[PDB]
Amino acid sequence: DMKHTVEVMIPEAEIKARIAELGRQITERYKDSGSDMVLVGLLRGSFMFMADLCREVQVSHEVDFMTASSTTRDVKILKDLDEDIRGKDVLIVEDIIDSGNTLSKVREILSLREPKSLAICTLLDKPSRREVNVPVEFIGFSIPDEFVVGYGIDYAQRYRHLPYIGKVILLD
Amino acid sequence: DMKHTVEVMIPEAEIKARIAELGRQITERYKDSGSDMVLVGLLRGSFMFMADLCREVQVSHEVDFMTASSTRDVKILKDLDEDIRGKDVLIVEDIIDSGNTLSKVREILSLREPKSLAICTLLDKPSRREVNVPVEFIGFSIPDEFVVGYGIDYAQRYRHLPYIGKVILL
Amino acid sequence: DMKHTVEVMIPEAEIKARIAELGRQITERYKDSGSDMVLVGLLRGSFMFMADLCREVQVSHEVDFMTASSTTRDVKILKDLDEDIRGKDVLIVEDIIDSGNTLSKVREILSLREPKSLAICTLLDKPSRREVNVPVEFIGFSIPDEFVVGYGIDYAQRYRHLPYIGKVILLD
Amino acid sequence: DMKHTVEVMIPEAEIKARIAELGRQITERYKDSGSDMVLVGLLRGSFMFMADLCREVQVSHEVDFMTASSTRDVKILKDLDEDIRGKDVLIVEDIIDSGNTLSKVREILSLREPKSLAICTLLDKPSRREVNVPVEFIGFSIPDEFVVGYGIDYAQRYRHLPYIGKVILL
Ligand SMILES: O=c1[nH]cnc2c1ncn2CCN(CCO/C=C/P(=O)(O)O)CCP(=O)(O)O
Ligand SMILES: O=c1[nH]cnc2c1ncn2CCN(CCO/C=C/P(=O)(O)O)CCP(=O)(O)O
Ligand SMILES: O=c1[nH]cnc2c1ncn2CCN(CCO/C=C/P(=O)(O)O)CCP(=O)(O)O
Ligand SMILES: O=c1[nH]cnc2c1ncn2CCN(CCO/C=C/P(=O)(O)O)CCP(=O)(O)O
Ligand SMILES: [Mg+2]
Ligand SMILES: [Mg+2]
Ligand SMILES: [Mg+2]
Ligand SMILES: [Mg+2]
Repeated sequence: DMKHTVEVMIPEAEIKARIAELGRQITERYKDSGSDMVLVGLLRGSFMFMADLCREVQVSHEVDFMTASSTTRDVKILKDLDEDIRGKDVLIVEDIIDSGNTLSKVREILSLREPKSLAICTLLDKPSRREVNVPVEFIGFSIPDEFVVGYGIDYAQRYRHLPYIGKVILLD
Repeated sequence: DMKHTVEVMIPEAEIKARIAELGRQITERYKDSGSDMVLVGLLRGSFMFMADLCREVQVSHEVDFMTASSTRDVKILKDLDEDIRGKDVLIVEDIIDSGNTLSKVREILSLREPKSLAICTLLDKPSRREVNVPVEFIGFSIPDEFVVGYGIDYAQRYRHLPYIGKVILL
Repeated sequence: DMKHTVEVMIPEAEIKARIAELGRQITERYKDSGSDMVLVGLLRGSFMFMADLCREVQVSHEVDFMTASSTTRDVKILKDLDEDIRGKDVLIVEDIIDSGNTLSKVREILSLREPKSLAICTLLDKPSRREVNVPVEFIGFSIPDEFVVGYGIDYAQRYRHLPYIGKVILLD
Repeated sequence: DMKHTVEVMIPEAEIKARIAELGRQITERYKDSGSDMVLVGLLRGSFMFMADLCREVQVSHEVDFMTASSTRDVKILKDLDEDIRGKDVLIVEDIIDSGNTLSKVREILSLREPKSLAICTLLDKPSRREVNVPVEFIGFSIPDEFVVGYGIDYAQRYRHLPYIGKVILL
């Protein structure tokens, strides 16, 4: 609840072009696999990324969602997957990777269900804040240490509906 | 699951154009409210529709989701993350049909006393209606066809199609 | 996290005797009903009350649980019922009624599913704190305006395992 | 559901006496820990066992529950309310059997890095074992009988029985 403004960091056209490329890369890697494929989105902030990405993934797959959230608290599952992922190619879809804490644990949890393969695709990556070494196979943008909003990403539950990635700039 | 094929019914160009008009309507309806706004999507089928629609709504709003049980009781597998009391709420569904689940969800959310409560569905099947629930914003009125795509699935398939396709049985 | 002590308000034997009586009353009211019966416990604090009460209810019924919780926030469902309650005699089982806010909303939610009948059984009632008129058909004890612990009821996640109802007394 | 009847296998007197001994064992094991303790019950079948057991544990602990999906994937319908990192955790189940669900639940909880992780089951069926999961505290070892009562159900019936009964088919 602080006075601020929003400046564009990644224009709408830039995102669409990038996701189009991500789609080609993901398609190329999973096109020859004989197993089923699942895209797992991490609610709440990844609904928009998922919607645009899966339309660019030219491979027959399923779409599922799970909801997790963390002083230093445990990563708990508020909403689990609807479908089973055992023996399937699973691609986790996240909006942004900050410290890597949450996504590290989520990958550990899903790995217990023994999928055929397990990979991560995040739209934004903020490497300056990384605290845990987590392998990310697909990254849309590596971004500076700014607090970003838009495209499903929020600031105090605000600005999710923005078609672009903006950065919050404080005043005073 | 049966031997089948899928052909285009509503191209993504026509879906995009229709959602643009929906966004203008919603914006017109809620611009001068003053109260906080929130779009509530019913997972899973409404995630893609939500992503495109909320980008066409030129009004400051929040985005939330809930997952309902899908006769049997409508139970909540995942509730909303935020409150809706005193807010303008627009329920976002992929397809209204029998009216059952959407009628129960509206009743549940009404108990939390929001300022207003409306429903926006991408597809509507007027014929299959069993409960007369009011829908304010409808994308397409379709006959009783087996449709997939744009979040709508058939045995967990075709959710990721950018278009609304019709399933042809063989 | 304040220095305190715990004094007995309702001894273990007093509770057991009271629940035994509650069991007789509940049995008498639902023994002649031709429909199925469900006892719905509100997690987390009502697990112990439920366990002792249902053993005193001499009527063939089911046991289910749901988890709800509320400035002035909405009552949300964190865990819903496993089974359907439509056309069934439903008895809500709660540990304690303070303001009545939560239980008022929960009763409204369950009523939407159109059960044959809907009633509330709480172990403790604190009438001095009531803010909403909610009908409670069965009450174990009406208690003074004390902060109670034990028998599933906690203070900072502590003292749930106490076989008696105690009251927290602050020091200094 | 079939035509049947239920007779007593383990009277509530013997259940109570056994849980008293379990409480002494658990108390002995965890008295000098110093770290926070928490009993985790697997709903629904373990609520009655939890209520009687935790009252017999003379060590300051917390009480939590989780609900797991019950081959198919073990999914979490309801997670724990509190954290278990650095704490002594005792999973409380009504009956260990094939070992499947309890093995997965233990793996999931282990990721949260608790100080210790043990399992306490009221009933054990050694014969039906498919996954060798270590159980530290066992109430009764029983043969492969169809048992109900004390939280254990048969088509959502007999959960409220104070005793362990055997189902006799007709
Ligand atoms: O710049 C930011 N803007 C908004 N949120 C930010 C930002 N950086 C981290 N976060 C929080 C992201 N968190 C959680 C954000 O995802 C959930 C979004 P919401 O459900 O709307 O609160 C994950 C970071 P990590 O994987 O390192 O644990
Ligand atoms: O033609 C169809 N194709 C695919 N699905 C169809 C069709 N008609 C109804 N449905 C499903 C209708 N359902 C869809 C519910 O949407 C939930 C999305 P999901 O979580 O993937 O099952 C609701 C019927 P009502 O709201 O009237 O109670
Ligand atoms: O004396 C008390 N000791 C502990 N808790 C107390 C007490 N009074 C109210 N509460 C809180 C009870 N609340 C919630 C307690 O139930 C849930 C227990 P937990 O899940 O362990 O936090 C309900 C009161 P109302 O129906 O008026 O909304
Ligand atoms: O003889 C039996 N009577 C009734 N139930 C029985 C019996 N054997 C196993 N079960 C069920 C075993 N289940 C019980 C799981 O408990 C969950 C309680 P609920 O939520 O009521 O289904 C687990 C088997 P495992 O842990 O080895 O994977
Ligand atoms: Mg995220
Ligand atoms: Mg739908
Ligand atoms: Mg309560
Ligand atoms: Mg069990």
